[PDB]
Amino acid sequence: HKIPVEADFLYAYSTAPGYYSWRNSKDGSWFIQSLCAMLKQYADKLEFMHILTRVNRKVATEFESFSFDATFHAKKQIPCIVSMLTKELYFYHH
Amino acid sequence: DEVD
Amino acid sequence: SGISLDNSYKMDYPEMGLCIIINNKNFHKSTGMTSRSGTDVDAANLRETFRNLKYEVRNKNDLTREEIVELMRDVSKEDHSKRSSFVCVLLSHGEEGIIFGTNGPVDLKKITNFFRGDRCRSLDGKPKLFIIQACRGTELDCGIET
Ligand SMILES: [Cl-]
Ligand SMILES: [Cl-]
Repeated sequence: HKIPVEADFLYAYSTAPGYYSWRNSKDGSWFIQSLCAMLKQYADKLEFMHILTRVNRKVATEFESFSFDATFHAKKQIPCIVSMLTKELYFYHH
Repeated sequence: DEVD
Repeated sequence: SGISLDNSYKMDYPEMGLCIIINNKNFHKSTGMTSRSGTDVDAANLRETFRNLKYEVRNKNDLTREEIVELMRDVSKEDHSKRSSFVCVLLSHGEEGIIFGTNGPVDLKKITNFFRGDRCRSLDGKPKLFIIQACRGTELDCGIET
């Protein structure tokens, strides 16, 4: 008769808990540019969690930081999907 | 590349 | 009718819903936070991407913590009855659990609480999506060779 007040939220975080998140000043952020690409390519095809999993793999494999500062050079990033959804989510219908 |  | 299944959200309401993009690029000098070069590329990409998904996109630039909280409050008090879902994109500095207004921090929980099932009835049972480009701390991932 009741649903939890925290139900049906999804948090698509650009990075894992505790970590920096990377943004390129010319290209945009690693996460947002990968997210838009995968939405463009797969929103008429895949359930949203599977789209976000493609985003995770794109960020994880295709990006690595370049810095003159050894502390910030050659670093990687994994995004972080947090789902309290109770159903599959397709952006298309019928 | 910059951090947020 | 025939057998029915209920495993997928109903996404054929008359409207897909709102897509609120908060694009914080320039921060008050007293905060000491740097400008976020490249974030306008993000905001433009997101606007076009969610436009083609048929979301009603609203872009907001350089909001104070006060303006962020009032914007979320106001949006959560709209009537979403005719809308399938709700999307909010936050582009800013941050740390764990926090995103920054131009003049100081906002608890992410304060933002998302406005859309709680008991506080936004017209989004009950509807997916509420928060997309957050912001730091969650200062750790760096060194990676490992494959
Ligand atoms: Cl920019
Ligand atoms: Cl709900």
